[PDB]
Amino acid sequence: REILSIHVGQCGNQIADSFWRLALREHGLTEAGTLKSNMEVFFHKVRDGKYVPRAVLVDLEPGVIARIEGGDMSQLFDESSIVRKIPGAANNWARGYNVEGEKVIDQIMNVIDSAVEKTKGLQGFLMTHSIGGGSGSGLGSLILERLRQAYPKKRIFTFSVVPSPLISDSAVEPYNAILTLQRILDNADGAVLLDNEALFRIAKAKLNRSPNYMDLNNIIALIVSSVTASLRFPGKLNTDLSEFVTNLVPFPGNHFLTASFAPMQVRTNFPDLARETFAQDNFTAAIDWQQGVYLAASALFRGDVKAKDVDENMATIRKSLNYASYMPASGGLKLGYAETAPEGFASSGLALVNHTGIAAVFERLIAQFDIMFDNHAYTHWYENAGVSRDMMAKARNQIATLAQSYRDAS
Amino acid sequence: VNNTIVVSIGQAGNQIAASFWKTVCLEHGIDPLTGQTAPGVAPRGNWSSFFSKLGESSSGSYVPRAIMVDLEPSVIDNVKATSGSLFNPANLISRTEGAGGNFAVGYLGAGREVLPEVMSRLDYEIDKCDNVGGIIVLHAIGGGTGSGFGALLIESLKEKYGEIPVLSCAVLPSPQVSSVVTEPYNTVFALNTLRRSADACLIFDNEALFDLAHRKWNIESPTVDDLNLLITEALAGITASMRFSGFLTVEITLRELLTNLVPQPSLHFLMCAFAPLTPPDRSKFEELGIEEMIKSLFDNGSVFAACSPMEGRFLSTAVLYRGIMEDKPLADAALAAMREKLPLTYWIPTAFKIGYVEQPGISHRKSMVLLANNTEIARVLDRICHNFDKLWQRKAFANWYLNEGMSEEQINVLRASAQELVQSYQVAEESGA
Amino acid sequence: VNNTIVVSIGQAGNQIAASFWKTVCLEHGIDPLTGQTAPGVAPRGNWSSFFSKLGESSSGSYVPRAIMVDLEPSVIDNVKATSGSLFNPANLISRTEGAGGNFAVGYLGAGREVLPEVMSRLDYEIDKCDNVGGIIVLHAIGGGTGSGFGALLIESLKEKYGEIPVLSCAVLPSPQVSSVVTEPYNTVFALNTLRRSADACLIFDNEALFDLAHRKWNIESPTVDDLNLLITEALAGITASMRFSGFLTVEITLRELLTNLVPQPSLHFLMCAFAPLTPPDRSKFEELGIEEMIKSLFDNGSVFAACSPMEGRFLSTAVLYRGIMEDKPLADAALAAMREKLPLTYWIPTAFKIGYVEQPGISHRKSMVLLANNTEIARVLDRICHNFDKLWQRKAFANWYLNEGMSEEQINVLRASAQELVQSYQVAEESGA
Amino acid sequence: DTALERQIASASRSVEEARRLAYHDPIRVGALVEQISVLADLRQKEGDFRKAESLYREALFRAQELRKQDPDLLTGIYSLLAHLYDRWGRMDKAAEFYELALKISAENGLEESDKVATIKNNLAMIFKQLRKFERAEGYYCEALETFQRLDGEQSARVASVYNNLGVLYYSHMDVDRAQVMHERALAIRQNLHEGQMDPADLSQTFINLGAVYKAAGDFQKAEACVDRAKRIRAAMNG
Ligand SMILES: Nc1nc2c(ncn2[C@@H]2O[C@H](COP(=O)(O)OP(=O)(O)O)[C@@H](O)[C@H]2O)c(=O)[nH]1
Ligand SMILES: Nc1nc2c(ncn2[C@@H]2O[C@H](COP(=O)(O)OP(=O)(O)O)[C@@H](O)[C@H]2O)c(=O)[nH]1
Ligand SMILES: Nc1nc2c(ncn2[C@@H]2O[C@H](COP(=O)(O)OP(=O)(O)O)[C@@H](O)[C@H]2O)c(=O)[nH]1
Repeated sequence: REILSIHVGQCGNQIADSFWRLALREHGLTEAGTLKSNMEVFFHKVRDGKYVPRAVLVDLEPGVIARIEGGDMSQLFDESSIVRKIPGAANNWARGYNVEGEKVIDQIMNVIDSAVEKTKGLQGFLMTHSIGGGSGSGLGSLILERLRQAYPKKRIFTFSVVPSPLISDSAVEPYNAILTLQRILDNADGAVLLDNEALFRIAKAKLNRSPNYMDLNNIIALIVSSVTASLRFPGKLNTDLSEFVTNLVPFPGNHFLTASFAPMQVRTNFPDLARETFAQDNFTAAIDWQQGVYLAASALFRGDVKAKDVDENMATIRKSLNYASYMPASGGLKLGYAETAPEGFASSGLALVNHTGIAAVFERLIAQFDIMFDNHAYTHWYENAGVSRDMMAKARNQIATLAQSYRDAS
Repeated sequence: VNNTIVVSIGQAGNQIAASFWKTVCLEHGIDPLTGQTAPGVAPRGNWSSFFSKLGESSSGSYVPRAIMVDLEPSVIDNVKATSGSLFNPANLISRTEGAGGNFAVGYLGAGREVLPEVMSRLDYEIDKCDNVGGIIVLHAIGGGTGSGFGALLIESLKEKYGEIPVLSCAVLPSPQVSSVVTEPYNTVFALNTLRRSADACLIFDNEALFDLAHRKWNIESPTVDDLNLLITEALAGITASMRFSGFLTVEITLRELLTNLVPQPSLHFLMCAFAPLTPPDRSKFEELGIEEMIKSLFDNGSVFAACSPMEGRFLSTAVLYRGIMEDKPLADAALAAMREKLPLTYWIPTAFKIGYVEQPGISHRKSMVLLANNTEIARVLDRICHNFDKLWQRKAFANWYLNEGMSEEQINVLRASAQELVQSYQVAEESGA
Repeated sequence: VNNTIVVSIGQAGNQIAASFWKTVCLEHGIDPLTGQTAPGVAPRGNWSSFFSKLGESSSGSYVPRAIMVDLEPSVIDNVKATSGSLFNPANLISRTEGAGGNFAVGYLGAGREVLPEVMSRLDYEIDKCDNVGGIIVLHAIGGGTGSGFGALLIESLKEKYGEIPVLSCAVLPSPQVSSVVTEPYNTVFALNTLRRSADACLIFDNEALFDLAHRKWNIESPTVDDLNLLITEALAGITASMRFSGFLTVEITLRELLTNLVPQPSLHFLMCAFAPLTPPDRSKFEELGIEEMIKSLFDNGSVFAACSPMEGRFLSTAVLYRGIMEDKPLADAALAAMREKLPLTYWIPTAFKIGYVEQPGISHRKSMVLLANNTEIARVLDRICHNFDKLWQRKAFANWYLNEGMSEEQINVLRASAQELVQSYQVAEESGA
Repeated sequence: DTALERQIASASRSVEEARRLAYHDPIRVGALVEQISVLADLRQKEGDFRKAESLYREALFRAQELRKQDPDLLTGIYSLLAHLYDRWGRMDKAAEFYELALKISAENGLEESDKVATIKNNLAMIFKQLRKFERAEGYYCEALETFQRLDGEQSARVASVYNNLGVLYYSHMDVDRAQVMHERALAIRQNLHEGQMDPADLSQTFINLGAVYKAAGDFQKAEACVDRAKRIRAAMNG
């Protein structure tokens, strides 16, 4: 039960600066990698003191890791657990998947394979990226293929960051989602879709300070950790990564999860954390609500959360929630616990929610794809770099199926 | 890091690049008159995007990846007097005769003579690069050298390499008065190249660059020392994502910039704008926030172009913030109002490629740069297409183009190839309406 | 915290405030020539009483809550040359013509012109304040601007707001020689305002401020650089309770100061004194203890006033200690001797409002400031009332007051309104005897 | 152990949380008000009106201390105190506090706001109880126009003011105008089926039309209305 991690793209590697500074805090390690709990999950025990993490910092535009391995964290990561190559998967899926992807994918896999042959209980892949760019979404789409083709019986959890519904942040970005959300739907066993519009808002209510993408990622980096902290801080109701596919993914397409965190050393009395965990504004996606009923919610409550309270709290929450008609009365919500909170908090909460609202994220990214693909509106950057319109409309016909697969799941 | 060559053709391109490498060297903490940095200490930012390590003593000169090409000697000899040992003087190529508003001297003539020597120095730069991912050719689209050899060089470089972006940061003819008598000729002869064999042609216009230094930088007579600083601060703004690896710097390569800004292969003429246009007199309590710089980005008299930008359709937009930002959600939400205010083109649902660079500008602390691929940029070239036709119904000047090797059949092709350019936004305006 | 605006009217008020914000910025560890603090570190004390956060980078400038108003341009242009980017230059209002000893130019004239612009900047400051609880107008009671517009502004500010103290820290005419020929006029025209529409008028006198820098700061010729530092160190002493939240700092607001010092609405002309008046030559072994500073507070030649303080009745007294004190019961027991020594006014049983501020002064470690609301302050204004009458039996100067809009009926009211002021201590002297 | 004591504990914690939040960040006053409204409701239900009043006064003091004055917030807070006074049976004070709310809005921009139209309606109702018909009519008409301009004519809030005017006219025996008002209310209320209007309001309109038609001497249409109200009240058992 030792989870490999992949951090592809500038969006993913910037989470890796947030995640491996929170994974070292929750396991109680210093920034160099030595000892200041199941530490075997994230960290490969190289020596008696030093714990090198099981992360590939796979990246094009090698200035992101120059921030990481320049300042304070060069001693932590192993440099045979990385790739840095120019050019930079030029916010272009076909650069990241085909042009500058095939240059690195032999090095990516043989660094993954040199990190999973050191294991001794490999279970998962917390592959962290965005579906927006060209490195996180292009090479992230390529790794998901090659990793499922190499490990077809291991759970591959994709921790994506959706393009914002607010504005673009990249011009060709609705192309890069559907070219990636295809390969997530085909290979990954469950994806957590996160949204920088919700990551702005929830961090805006968190801090008395206007956020930045280091502060946004600490919401993600807890969600990346809280999913896999019933796997390493065991407690009661041990929820491994195999139970986020059997419990939360009803149909073979509906595996795009909307995760919240609460509280947003911070203590919380916990009849209100469950009201904070399943707040509609605390879910980290712009999912639909007035035309949205859930499929399967989760609740990983970590720290000083005793299980008697959820018979009164969570049964009250699930009455307040909206599930599909084919989910039972008090059922439909799995639970879990950890015996150790994150450092800085005293009782946390997570909620992977599989919901029809995430199809509104899909319907946005198809309605943007609908105008933009038929008018060839950035298509020649894919065509002149390997990927034709046949390969791109076929990416739409799965996501248009997937946006229908939640509307079939109501 | 992604290396990038700044080729400087013509007098108008060199005098930008005279001031461009003044800026970029000062931006990296390098002396712009010696090429050497401060003694012992590394240059700030990522120097190797534009520069090269000359001498491994850590105090020696850093030669910029820049070839300065002009057929007149007086322009680069002005640069050699005002750069010292900064440039590589094997790259500072000059000739004697000049071109003089004749496209067919820079293209097929004295520029043909320098082309085995110019390309033998791009090959020197590119082989010296780690992996070069853009070539920023600075010229004008008005003269005989910058529009002549710039049309030659770019067609001699994508023909040779082809897997590299050519951002022709170029200066259009001002419509208020023509600085060359054959200036609506020489544009259309370069609009063959800058449409076909350049991946993007970043325009600038000397009328708008006068107004943005007179009304905005509050001086009486804006000289070409200050036209080549409005352009420079924009060219040192679009290349701050290329040169800086900072806190949360969105590292935008040229290809990474042009995939967001060239929608289909005939729509890559990009305008530009800069914010704040606060004068350098330290207007500290009048320094503009991010909610109001974007209000000053998109004024009609705020782009570096003769056209009126909000009177036509912004097809692809790339707002490159550069500097100290406190407000990320106040960022991009001002653009959310600007998604509603500005004429966009469905034909594209959304297009705002947003760069952040934490390394601030020299003149400004919170600086913003725009790159709007506008449909109005055919309306600049509608003037040039019309001023060509008034000088072709008469069959203007003389034999001057025709005696050098060009033909009347060829000139009518390049007018059509500029007509194919102007209609290519007219295709994209009403279909984008 | 209780914000407080320092409005600076006239040349005499500005040149105090030129030196006042030199002090206060140096007192808070802020550069008095840029407005920015030391980089990264917070300013000492509570900055926001007088200042404002301009730029949220923690190293940017702190604009003081200060509007500098004068009808002559040369005074504020001296300040703009000697402040840099410290003040907000929208608050540094100036005109061309000046007033020139004419009350009826600052009050009803060129000062009437600036009044829509001055009050549009007080409204900028007050809306920027958290909750403003005092306005310290610095002027003179001698000139045409400080005594003219200072009489206009204070009657234009309590008329607008009214729920705010106006401590007019003002400079009386020296009786040794008049610096203006119409100076006993201009006081009495301002003693309309500074009695009626100002909550207190802290006086200063240029004769006593010469003697307290010649005999006490042991220099030959005390310039106005050092008159505006004796005043300053007192104005930066009465405002140390407003600006500092320290160990056992008795935080005295202006209203908290004037409730202790204005007994009834026509007895609010306050003198002041400072201790120690040790020169800045580091007389370290001659630094004065608290038992002997109070012996030097209450000398006849120790107050900043032409009158002799111990020759008349101290009506309300406020001794503001400021600095490192070791001795709290040795404090207040020296004043117990001074309850016996000094002429007090039963009519009041006891009045010594005692401020402590642990944050020491710049020039002094153990500094003491006095504010004695004296009955002798009518004897300063008895001179001004007499010098008015000698210049009204003749009906002095000319039409100069009368042509601007004033009337002979109005001028006789304001002489009576200053006669009502002088008798208001003469009411309070013999009844307080 | 009682259900109400449980609701109070929960509402108190939630208020205490919003108080602390506004200690750390003094700007967050709006959220404190919301939490207070729930706790104040509960204190009213148990009859502790002085506690409820104290909560709203606290909200008010926080709003008053904002460096940027928020008149809309103050308007709302005063209207919550007004409503508190109304439920307490302090009818004069309720009118006084709604009037204060309106005065704050009139002095700033907020003449044509959602809150203001609501306040004018509620104030008109107090004036009806004070037996000041002309003042009641005036405010109801103003609330009516504002809701017309803000929402369509086709809205729940417009129909509610129509209804309230209807009852006003009916109570002063202006039967004709009562009829017009209740019919206009009926017209709107029929066209609005979902959770944007409960059916019990529709039954009130028939009930009110019934009394109006009966007063008009049309006993036929009266019984038809009283019938349709009975059908509605019956049909919400299922
Ligand atoms: N949550 C989060 N989102 C980011 C961060 N950096 C960038 N993004 C977003 O991720 C999206 C994709 O950019 P990215 O994948 O980094 O580009 P690429 O690495 O060149 O493929 C953009 O639309 C950004 O808004 C980050 O640090 N955290
Ligand atoms: N921005 C800018 N434009 C210039 C400058 N000098 C010349 N130009 C413009 O460049 C155009 C052509 O001049 P150029 O190409 O230098 O002529 P050539 O040297 O004969 O090719 C003219 O229309 C001028 O308006 C300059 O220093 N800055
Ligand atoms: N303490 C002090 N008093 C001054 C200074 N300059 C002028 N005064 C006094 O201020 C009085 C009036 O001058 P002022 O109001 O500046 O004239 P205005 O500018 O024409 O209104 C004169 O009697 C001077 O004695 C100074 O720098 N410090």
